[PDB]
Amino acid sequence: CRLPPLPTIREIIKLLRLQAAKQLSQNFLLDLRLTDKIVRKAGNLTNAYVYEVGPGPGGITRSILNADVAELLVVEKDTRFIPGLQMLSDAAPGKLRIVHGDVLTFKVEKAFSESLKRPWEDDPPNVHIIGNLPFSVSTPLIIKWLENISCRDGPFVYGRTQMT
Amino acid sequence: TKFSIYPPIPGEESSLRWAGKKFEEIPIAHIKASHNNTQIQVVSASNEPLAFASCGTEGFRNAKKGTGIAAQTAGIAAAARAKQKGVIHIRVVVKGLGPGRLSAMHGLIMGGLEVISITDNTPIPHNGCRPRKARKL
Amino acid sequence: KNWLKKFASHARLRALNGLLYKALTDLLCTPEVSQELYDLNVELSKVSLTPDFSACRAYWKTTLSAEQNAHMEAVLQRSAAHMRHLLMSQQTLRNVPPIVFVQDKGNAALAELDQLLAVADFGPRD
Amino acid sequence: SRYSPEFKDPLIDKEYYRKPVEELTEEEKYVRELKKTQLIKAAPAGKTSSVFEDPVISKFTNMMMIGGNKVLARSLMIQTLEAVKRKQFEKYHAASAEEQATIERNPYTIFHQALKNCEPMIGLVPILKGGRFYQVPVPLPDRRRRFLAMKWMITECRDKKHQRTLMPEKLSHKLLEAFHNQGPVIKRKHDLHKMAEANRALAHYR
Amino acid sequence: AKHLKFIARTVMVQEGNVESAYRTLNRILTMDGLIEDIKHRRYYEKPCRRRQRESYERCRRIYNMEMARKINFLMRKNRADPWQGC
RNA sequence: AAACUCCAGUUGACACAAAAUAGACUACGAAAGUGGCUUUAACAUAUCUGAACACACAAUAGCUAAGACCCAAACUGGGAUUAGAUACCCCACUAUGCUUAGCCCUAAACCUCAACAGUUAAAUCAACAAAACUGCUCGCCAGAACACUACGAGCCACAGCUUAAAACUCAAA
Ligand SMILES: [K+]
Ligand SMILES: [Mg+2]
Ligand SMILES: [Mg+2]
Ligand SMILES: [Mg+2]
Ligand SMILES: [Mg+2]
Ligand SMILES: [Mg+2]
Ligand SMILES: [Mg+2]
Ligand SMILES: [Mg+2]
Ligand SMILES: [Mg+2]
Repeated sequence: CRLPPLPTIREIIKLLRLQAAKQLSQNFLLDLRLTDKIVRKAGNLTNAYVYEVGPGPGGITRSILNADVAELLVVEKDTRFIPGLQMLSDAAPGKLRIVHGDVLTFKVEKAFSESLKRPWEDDPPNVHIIGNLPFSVSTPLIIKWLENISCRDGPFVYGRTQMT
Repeated sequence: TKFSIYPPIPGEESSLRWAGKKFEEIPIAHIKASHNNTQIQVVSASNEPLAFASCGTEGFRNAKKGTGIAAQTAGIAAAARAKQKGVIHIRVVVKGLGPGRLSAMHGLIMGGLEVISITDNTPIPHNGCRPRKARKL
Repeated sequence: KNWLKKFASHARLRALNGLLYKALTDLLCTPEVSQELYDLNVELSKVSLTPDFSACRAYWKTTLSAEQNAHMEAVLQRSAAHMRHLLMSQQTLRNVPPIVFVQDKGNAALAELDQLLAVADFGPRD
Repeated sequence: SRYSPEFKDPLIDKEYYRKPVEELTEEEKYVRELKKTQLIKAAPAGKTSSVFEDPVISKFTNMMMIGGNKVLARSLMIQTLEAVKRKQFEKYHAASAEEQATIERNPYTIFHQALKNCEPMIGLVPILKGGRFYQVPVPLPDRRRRFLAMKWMITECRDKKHQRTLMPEKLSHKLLEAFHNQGPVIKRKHDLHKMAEANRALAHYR
Repeated sequence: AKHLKFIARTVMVQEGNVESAYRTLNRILTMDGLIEDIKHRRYYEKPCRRRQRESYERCRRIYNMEMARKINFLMRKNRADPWQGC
């Protein structure tokens, strides 16, 4: 699979129209090797359905896509990275579905098909969440998803979905 | 006779009279000049509230309350409401270091009252309560 | 600490500008800086912080007399450091950049244009 | 320039040299001695010590010039002055006894007042800062407005809607119209003084 | 509170010159240190910071006075040159 | 903007809280510390040195019981904020800061100067810091990291505090 190059820091600054390295207000993991390590620690994703959050430049996106996932759902809050993610989608036909919106408010129980819903008592239901998000939003999300597990709704309508 | 900057004392008799009354019988205009608001209350020597006017009572809202013009308007309103009660001479007692510290007195003078003395009564603790922490802006 | 040796040797920016403007006006309202400066009744138009927070430019309204303007300029440059020390000591801002007093003359154009429009002839339907 | 910088402009004023030494102030006296050492440029063709010299009319003749033809320009100027004088005499003869005190017959006074009545006091400056032209008011200098009056008069008289009416006859009529605060030149001044007020808020930018 | 009123921090207006009276009151409060106390008491100053500030102010005063004394002492020499040429 | 409107101004009554100015002073104490007033006790030693462990003390924070609570305030809520907002601004209110009786025993606990005695003549002296030394005594140190670590031992502490290594590795630090 031929993917476009990972954006460099300068391209990120220009895309955000900041013109400086001091008003970035964000930290990016632009090493595909660490991201591949992370996705390796996420388990075996072959023929799996991933729901990724906070892609940004997309190092984690590329690392997951290199693994043989069945379809990768991206949720991005910046419109300014949607062009890069669209180029990635064109590079990988059918394995990338980009969605603009908040991860705190997106409804995943309708995102994937209903044939993946496995009973709670069985193994994890072939769906996985991977995330490298801002630390100011990763804690409300884990609290919300813990509530969802307690109610067995939201992303866990499919069963015992694994998170990384 | 040399003019005395110091006020007269109630005990020692003095020849200073204002419209026939002595110093301790003149009405008192209490000004509270806060950072966002100014409040003027005119009272009699026996502590009878005659007039009251603050920047919020004259229609100014939010940040417009803490300006010189708003304090001047409040002073003018208090001066009119006190002039309608037989007050001409006043003793000004100011409290606080807000923007309306002096604008209130401009308003009072422009409303027709005559200031015969200025007193400051800003609360200065000798280290009582602990102030709040400095803002980290 | 050998003082004899020592002496011998953006949304945030707008809020800081407003805070410093209010603080500087409050400082100028009294003889806290100096009695001489208190006598001149300097009025400030705005406070502008450089994007790197390297200097604070305080724009003070100028008068029509030139000698008064020069005297105000001199005392302001002589008193800027004392204002910085007072601002930092009052904990209005934990670190204040050097203060530079800049003259403001923007209202001059409006004033002259008002003066000329007062005496100008617009003809019918003025 | 074939004149060296040390060369200075000549002063053609004839009564200036006649000022008694008694009146001279010490600074004036000083400049009078200083000018002795300086080199003075040859007086140009044009201004003279004559008593009928009018610098304003000379400048107007220079602005009516086309192709260095000063003879024709001065001919047109004198024809205009004569036409104005004749029209005023014709109007003065046909006037009632009490109207004869308020009819001006001197063409020079009429010319100067007509040019003064058209001088704009405020003007506009094109200034593109935000990518768009912003015409802002500005106080015009005296020289600028004096030039603008003359140029507006000349351009008004060179308009092509006036066909076969010779320039002297057009210019005398326009001067007489401007003498009474009427005509298209005064309207051009008014439309500028109104458009400089309709964009008054733009002074805040500049 | 328990004290007699219109004695402390009170100034009498002369000939209706209210402005001069207000400015004199401001001068009094400034030279008595009340204004600085009020401005400093808005927010709490930590004891170590207060100690450092007081030490810095004291030593700045001492250094400035010494430098001024040196300049005044050496100003006597500043005059026209008596041995000009040599 | 939320909040309050049993709100706000004058006046009167009213702390188990912390102590303007003096203090531009440089004092007391072994150190830590000590800056509102009065009174009672009271600041060892007529050689010096002398302890991680002996004997007594040790800022702030923290923990047991009881109590007080104006103000301040870790956390916890709410208000406002870009496009992953302000952690920073605003409001409310906890532990805590206070008192009584016990613990805990750590600080940039620093003048980063071990205690006593002496000298200013020398070459003054790697550098900087804080002028250079001598006599005598106790404590401590012998490349970096591993390591304010592991184990052993001790402790009102139970993760804590004190003492404190080795293997592998490097040519440096
Ligand atoms: K220290
Ligand atoms: Mg001993
Ligand atoms: Mg030992
Ligand atoms: Mg302790
Ligand atoms: Mg405690
Ligand atoms: Mg509490
Ligand atoms: Mg505390
Ligand atoms: Mg020892
Ligand atoms: Mg240990």
